Amino acid sequence: QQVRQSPQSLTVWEGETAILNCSYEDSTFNYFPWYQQFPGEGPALLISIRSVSDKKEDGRFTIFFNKREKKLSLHITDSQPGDSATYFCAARYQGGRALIFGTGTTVSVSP
Amino acid sequence: VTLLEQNPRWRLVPRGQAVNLRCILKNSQYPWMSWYQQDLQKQLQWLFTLRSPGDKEVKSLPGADYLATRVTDTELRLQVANMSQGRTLYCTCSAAPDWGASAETLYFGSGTRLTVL
Amino acid sequence: GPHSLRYFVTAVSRPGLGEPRYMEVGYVDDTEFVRFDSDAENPRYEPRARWMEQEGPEYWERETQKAKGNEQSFRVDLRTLLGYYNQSKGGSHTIQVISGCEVGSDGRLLRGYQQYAYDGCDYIALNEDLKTWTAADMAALITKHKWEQAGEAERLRAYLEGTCVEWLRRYLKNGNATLLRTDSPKAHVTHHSRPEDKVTLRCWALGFYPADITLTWQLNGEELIQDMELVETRPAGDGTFQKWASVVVPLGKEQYYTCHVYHQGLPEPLTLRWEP
Amino acid sequence: IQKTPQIQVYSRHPPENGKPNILNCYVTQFHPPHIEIQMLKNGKKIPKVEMSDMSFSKDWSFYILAHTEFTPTETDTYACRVKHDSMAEPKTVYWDRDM
Amino acid sequence: KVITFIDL
Ligand SMILES: *[C@@H]1O[C@H](CO)[C@@H](O[C@@H]2O[C@H](CO)[C@@H](O[C@@H]3O[C@H](CO[C@H]4O[C@H](CO)[C@@H](O)[C@H](O)[C@@H]4O[C@@H]4O[C@H](CO)[C@@H](O[C@@H]5O[C@H](CO)[C@H](O)[C@H](O[C@]6(C(=O)O)C[C@H](O)[C@@H](NC(C)=O)[C@H]([C@H](O)[C@H](O)CO)O6)[C@H]5O)[C@H](O)[C@H]4NC(C)=O)[C@@H](O)[C@H](O[C@@H]4O[C@H](CO)[C@@H](O)[C@H](O)[C@@H]4O)[C@@H]3O)[C@H](O)[C@H]2NC(C)=O)[C@H](O)[C@H]1NC(C)=O
Ligand SMILES: *[C@@H]1O[C@H](CO)[C@@H](O)[C@H](O)[C@H]1NC(C)=O
Repeated sequence: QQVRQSPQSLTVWEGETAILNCSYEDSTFNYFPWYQQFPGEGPALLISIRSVSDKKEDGRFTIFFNKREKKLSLHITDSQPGDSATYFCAARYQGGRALIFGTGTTVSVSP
Repeated sequence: VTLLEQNPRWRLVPRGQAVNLRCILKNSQYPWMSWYQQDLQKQLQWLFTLRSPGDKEVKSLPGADYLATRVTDTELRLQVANMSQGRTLYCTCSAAPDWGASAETLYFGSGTRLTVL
Repeated sequence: GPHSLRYFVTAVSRPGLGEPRYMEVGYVDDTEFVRFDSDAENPRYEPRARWMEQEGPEYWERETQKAKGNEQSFRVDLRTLLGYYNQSKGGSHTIQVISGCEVGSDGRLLRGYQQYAYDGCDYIALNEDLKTWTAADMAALITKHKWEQAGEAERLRAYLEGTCVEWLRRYLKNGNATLLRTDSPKAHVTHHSRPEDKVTLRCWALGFYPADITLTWQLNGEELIQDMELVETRPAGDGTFQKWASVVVPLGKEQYYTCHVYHQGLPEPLTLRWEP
Repeated sequence: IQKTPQIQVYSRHPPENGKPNILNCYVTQFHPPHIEIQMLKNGKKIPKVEMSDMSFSKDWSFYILAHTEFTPTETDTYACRVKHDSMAEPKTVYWDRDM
Repeated sequence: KVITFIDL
């Protein structure tokens, strides 16, 4: 209930831009990491952003942060056969013991 | 990778019995040890974060009852009883509660997959 | 002007007398605004300034939870150092920290603090580059090396630029009114008779705030830098401070001397004289 | 490194026989933090003594402020006795109406 | 808000 993303499923043609949303309710959350999970092994960090920023770019991924609206999004620009996996949006607050995870968004990029 | 050593990697559980997972901390610079579970529909969820020996906490959830204990400065234990359904458990370690190990964020291994019966 | 958020942490080990004593105390621009003491029952994070009561019940649960973690952290630290210095497990020792930030009026981060001290002496602190550490002795090199491994500096830098700077802004927003209060000093001179043909002239400054003040005696144009007695500013115990400067002078010749009180809250420095 | 404690015994307001005041005892510059602080009236220990919460300063030395209500008279004597590891033996400081 | 402290 603290973090929740959408849509839970998404398909896109290779070379195309996939777009995953995410939103949260604790305005105290200062860190938002995005994890990429391939069926088989644990979640692995893909890209993260600090509440003090509003844009984070690395390779083909981009986090958009709107501290005002408590909403972020990841843009998988120029998708690909491989970028296909489940994507979690997490968040936490300074001094907090837990890392809150969004409900995940499975992505399939078909050539 | 390789701060923890969690075993086994896959496991079967007779629905009447409980299981006992164990996590061995390799590097001690990251004392804080936790337990996360990913249920069958893929939802990750923090269970515990223990720091010192003697610490024990019980938390119950849809699908499993838990008992985590910090046995020593390198061994974090988790026993899962009444496990009604499947879940995959992950052990992590960090410098401080709100930070990764030597990195800003928490690192997840292959975890231990638990399939009923 | 500049402002700062700093925390004074203490962990003192008491042999046999139970676990160690742990405290955290926050200051906004040198004013205590919060405090966590592991001794009072229901050890919790308490506000120390009426303006902090605007914090949700969630702020204090969280801060208390975090403090209890830090506490476990220092019980370890205490034992560890007993190791580095090779000191029997029987003693009573002290670990202190000063963590915080100071940001100018331009919003820029002037200074970020992370200093540790063992048993009253410097141990290890973060340099001004917020990138490297300075070890006080051979022991502190062990810590320095571990912290460089783990990238503790990057961790602190992240804290200083996010959480520290961000909540300093908030605390200031809620505290503005209260923090900038300024009570000007009320001053007077008292006459006391010393042995033979001599007397002591004492200049008193009372009920002022902030504590910063300067008192000087003048023998016609010049300042008695030499023979002037003066106490360390002390609290009245009600929010204000006191202080006085006294000078020994020739009986009857008291009029040759004048007291001067310089305080930021005064529209202009005060001029004082012994009034019969 | 144990710094020698500084003591100041004074009153909240200018003293006046008969007129109730607050007698303060300001101890500073000490380490370790454990310290025994007493306030006396004509040689006996005053029971009603409130101490500030301990605090330390920039140079790691602690400081504490003890106090207690009192109403000065011409004859009564008041002092603050401090016990601290750094000192061979106790230190007493009498309240001086002029200081 | 006080930072969280690691180990010496
Ligand atoms: C993932 O998230 C995204 C973003 O939230 C979702 O996409 C949005 O979904 C909404 C909800 O359905 C869409 O709104 C619908 O719009 C239609 C009409 O379409 C619009 O375009 C036509 C073009 O011709 C135009 O004519 C219409 O007027 C519509 O314009 C829309 O106008 C909106 C307000 O006037 C405006 O919405 C936002 O308002 C907020 C105010 O709080 C901010 O100003 C937003 O600003 C930005 C920003 O932060 O800078 C603008 C950025 O460009 C944008 N980034 C991106 C991705 O481009 C950001 C981000 O979205 C946020 O930061 C994320 O947190 O927002 C401002 O966008 C829209 O911008 C604008 N549409 C566009 C795209 O230009 C309407 O018919 C319909 O409303 C009905 O109106 C009736 C009126 O009587 C009313 O009675 C009835 O009840 C209906 O409400 C509806 O609002 C929206 O178009 C769409 N936007 C985008 C960018 O796609 C996805 O659905 C999510 N996906 C999933 C899987 O969930
Ligand atoms: C298992 O479930 C039973 C209820 O069926 C409960 O009474 C028991 O305490 C549980 N065991 C534990 C400790 O998890």
